[PDB]
Amino acid sequence: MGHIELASPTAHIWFLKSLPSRIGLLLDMPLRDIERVLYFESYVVIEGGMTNLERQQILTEEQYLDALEEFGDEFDAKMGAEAIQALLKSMDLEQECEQLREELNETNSETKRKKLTKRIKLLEAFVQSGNKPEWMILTVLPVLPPDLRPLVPLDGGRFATSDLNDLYRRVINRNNRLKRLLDLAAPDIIVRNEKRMLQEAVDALLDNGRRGRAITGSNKRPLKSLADMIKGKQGRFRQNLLGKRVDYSGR
Amino acid sequence: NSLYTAEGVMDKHSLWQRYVPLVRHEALRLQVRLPASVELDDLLQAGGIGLLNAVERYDALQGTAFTTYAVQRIRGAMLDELRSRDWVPRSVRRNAREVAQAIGQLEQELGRNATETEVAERLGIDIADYRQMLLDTNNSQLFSYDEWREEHGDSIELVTDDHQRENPLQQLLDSNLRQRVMEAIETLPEREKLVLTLYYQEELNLKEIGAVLEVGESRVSQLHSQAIKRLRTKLGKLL
Amino acid sequence: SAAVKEFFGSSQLSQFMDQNNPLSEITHKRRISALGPGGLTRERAGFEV
Amino acid sequence: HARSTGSYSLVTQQPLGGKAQFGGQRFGEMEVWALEAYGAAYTLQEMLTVKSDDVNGRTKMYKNIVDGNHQMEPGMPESFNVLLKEIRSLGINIELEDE
Amino acid sequence: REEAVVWDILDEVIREHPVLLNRAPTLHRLGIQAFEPVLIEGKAIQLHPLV
Amino acid sequence: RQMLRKATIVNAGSSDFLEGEQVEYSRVKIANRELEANGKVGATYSRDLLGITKASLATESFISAASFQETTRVLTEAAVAGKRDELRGLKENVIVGRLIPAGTGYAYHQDRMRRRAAG
Amino acid sequence: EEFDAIKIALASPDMIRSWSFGEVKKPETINYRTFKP
Amino acid sequence: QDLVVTEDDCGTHEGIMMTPVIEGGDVKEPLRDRVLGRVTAEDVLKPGTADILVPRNTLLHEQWCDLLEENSVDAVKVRSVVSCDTDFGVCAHCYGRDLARGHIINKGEAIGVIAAQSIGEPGTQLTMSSIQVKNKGSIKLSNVKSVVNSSGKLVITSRNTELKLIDEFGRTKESYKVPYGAVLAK
DNA sequence: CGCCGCAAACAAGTTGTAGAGCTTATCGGCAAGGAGGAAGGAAACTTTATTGCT
DNA sequence: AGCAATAAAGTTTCCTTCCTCCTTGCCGATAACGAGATCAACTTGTTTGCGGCG
Ligand SMILES: [Zn+2]
Repeated sequence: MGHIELASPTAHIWFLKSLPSRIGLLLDMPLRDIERVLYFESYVVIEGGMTNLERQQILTEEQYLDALEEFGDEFDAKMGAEAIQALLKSMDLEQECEQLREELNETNSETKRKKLTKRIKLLEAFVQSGNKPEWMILTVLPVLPPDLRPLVPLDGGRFATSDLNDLYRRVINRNNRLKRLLDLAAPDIIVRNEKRMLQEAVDALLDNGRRGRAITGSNKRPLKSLADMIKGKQGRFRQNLLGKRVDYSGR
Repeated sequence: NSLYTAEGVMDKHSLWQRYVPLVRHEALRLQVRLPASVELDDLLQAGGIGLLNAVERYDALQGTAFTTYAVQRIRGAMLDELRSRDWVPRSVRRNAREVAQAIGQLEQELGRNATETEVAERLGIDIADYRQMLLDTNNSQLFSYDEWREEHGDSIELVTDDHQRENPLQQLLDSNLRQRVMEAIETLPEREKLVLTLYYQEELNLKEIGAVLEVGESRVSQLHSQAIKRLRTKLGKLL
Repeated sequence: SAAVKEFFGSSQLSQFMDQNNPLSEITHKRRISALGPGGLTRERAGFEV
Repeated sequence: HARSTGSYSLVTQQPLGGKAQFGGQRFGEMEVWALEAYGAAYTLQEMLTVKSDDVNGRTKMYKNIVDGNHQMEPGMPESFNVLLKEIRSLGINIELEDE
Repeated sequence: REEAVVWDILDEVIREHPVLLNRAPTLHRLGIQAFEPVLIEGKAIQLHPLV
Repeated sequence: RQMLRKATIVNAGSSDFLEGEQVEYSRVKIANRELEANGKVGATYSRDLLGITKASLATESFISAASFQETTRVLTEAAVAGKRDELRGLKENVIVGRLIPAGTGYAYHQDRMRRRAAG
Repeated sequence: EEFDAIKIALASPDMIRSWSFGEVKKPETINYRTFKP
Repeated sequence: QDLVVTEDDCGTHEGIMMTPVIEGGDVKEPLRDRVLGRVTAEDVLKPGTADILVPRNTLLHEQWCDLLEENSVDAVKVRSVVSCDTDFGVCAHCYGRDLARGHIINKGEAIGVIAAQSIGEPGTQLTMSSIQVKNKGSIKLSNVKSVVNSSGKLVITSRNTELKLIDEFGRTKESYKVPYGAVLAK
């Protein structure tokens, strides 16, 4: 394989849209807030220089302005993956573990006890795996070899291809656009749109019609992602790997 | 964004901002075509950037409208993006547009179809030119996993063939013939033995040896002929 | 012409005919379905129909 | 139809199906389950390695048979590592612990 | 060229040379069995009735 | 007895208080800890039952779990946790295509097991 | 070829670096005629 | 997928009793049939008491089913599947016999394989007032709280109880449960 | 606490049965270039054939 | 038979070389029309989890 460097980070979806997140499930934040961040709807507190305001505190870009014009300097609040990145980066595990195990003892009512356990073992996982929540981001990704998404010609010179390629292309175009734009320091709104379209291209590569509605060709049929190399009957398991075509055989 | 000047930034941006609706409504009929036509957001991003470029270099002493200066660059960015995705040449598509116009024009002139000699006439360049062009233009790509029709019996990925295949015995007997070569030539002169060994075995240099001896490679010639005469003393199929 | 060519060539209804025996053809043209567009599907549809 | 040896797939290199294209027959999970009910390992080893994917395997076994040698050597299916390469594609450190 | 020796050596080999048989679908493990050949002049298999 | 391969915990001192867990490992720890290892720090147990379809999901190995149903979810929850399967089931060996842990190849498999024990 | 066990882990970026061999930069594959990369 | 025999005998402790499935009518599984090839939980005896015939375990072949059907036993325990204690596997003793073979299982076999396919194959086929004694015999009612009703006959004061017809020997002929305070003639 | 709504997600097996397209409609001139391209030819160089001498 | 000479013939290289073509980038001249939808899906369905949702 090979790779691509990205301009800016993005985030993964089997970590997110699936049943329990592990992303904000960790944080203690809901989904909906997090979409409104990363779809680029609402700012959110990074770290209030003033304890006037609060961490994890959501900011609509109208009420954000009140806080802004009041203080300006003494808060940090943004919208997007970088924000969540530095946020994940900030938190320590240890203290949260000890305090959860501590205050667990107080009122271990069942749903509450469940959720404490839930987080606590997430924490132990991040520790003992050696993993880093930092690494939940995506700023670099791999390029799968031609042999597995090929393009070959036909009798009359016509071609047949893998749609994967098509999805790689849009990604690259957008990223290159974004660099070209960034060289000019342009107004921010087109940047926002550029990264919306970025992450949308990204996860649609991973798994098309899950988060947002699917991309198709001209036929009105999907641009088949990865995951269905692995899934249903069609996947390697049930088609290719367990069940076998065979020579030295007949009927 | 901004400039060194600030009033020429806010006037700039306000103008920029005011004719985003311009971007839209000129774009809003550059629809049904290739699936980014469905997207429409690419168009908006493109339009904004082309706008900035026009903005950067408004020429004011001309007295043209700035929308009028702008529209050109707008379309330029649009068409650029469209050219970006396609990977076939341009004059190709010129000729395609030309046959389209011509064939429709003349089909209504006549009121019936398919008398290509007329195409040879009206587009009187040559027959072979379009005869090639139809290959060149009228044939587009397709995809690989389209199901095979009368429910999903198989795909196109199972009805495929290859010409560059592996085959086990040709290399087998080629190596056999390699040791037969050394078997044949081992009774023959020392350099030519090594010439043909080391050129044919490890895929090295031929006249490198002609340079070593410095005899002009004529003795090479007759001896090579003799090695052939020596290998034409046995039998082998795979012909 | 494109559409016309299409479903005369693309529809799930338009088929080759069965040239094996007279019965085959005359019946195969007297054959009824509720499938295709504006119709139904095997796995979804059940027993009641 | 019968078939000894011939064409193959390309992305995965195991054989095809169809008398028209000199087809190999399919070997389902059900046939595996039955075999396990008996418990005859080497059968499956062969069935999955040499007659399906292991190209080195098919070659050297053909070699051994024509030499009169009715013996075996295994490898690893290509089709396995493909999945691995899909997995890493999805942004994952799949890997393996050497012995 | 299909010489008579071909058939002689065929007879030579296939004795004691068993094979594997399969009907579809494989429900229980007897859906397949292990038989011994007897060559015949046709293009259709004969089968011992009881199975 | 394969429907029943889990029990929830009563007491604590070894591990978490009520974390869902193998009955079998519970027996192990108490067949190791509640012995002269110690009178008791380990814990007692309720006993659990589980319908099959998720019992299969709820397993050590991720692979067989990953084979047939909701493989993605499996894969996430495993991969977060730095998990590792040990090639002891059948499917585990057929996929990789190694010899079976049983039947004919039982003997070479136990040989390979003592090799794992013997380096 | 012989190996003991499986293990899954997270894809750190520098692992992408070590695994890769070079950086791709543009959307095309080939020429439209010279059936070449 | 996982299951096999690991070990020859687990030496493990007891398991479950089998008593027949005669309910409603006559026998519907001989105690013989159930026993056949099981392994005893324990040393076991005869109605004339104190006659051991397993030292906690044997192949319970038709010699024994006969030997024992001579007599009138009606209940025996076995080192069940469920009670085997082997970590990651089982013993062969607990399982008993291979039916298809006819003898003690040698170690190394898969089991639930056989189970699943064996139960799945037929399943294709397989979707497709008063209480009145018929014949004589002893009557047996257990775990009863009851009373001589005003009439003089018996009526149940605990829902536990169920009527039996036990034969003159002592094995059950029939069993039919009787409601709380139901009116009896005996 | 116990609804309620909402969303997810599996749906026998192996044969075969024949063939695939497009709603499309996508400046336009200039320049400079850089590659290609073909010409017919020069020219190492190589290769054959026909008479001389050990 | 082994060894060379003269003459001839065919080259492969190969390199330029100047015709011609072809493709990559840019910038331009009248004025204004409208926020998409557009041709689809037919609602499988029972079980199970989780967020509300009181
Ligand atoms: Zn046991």
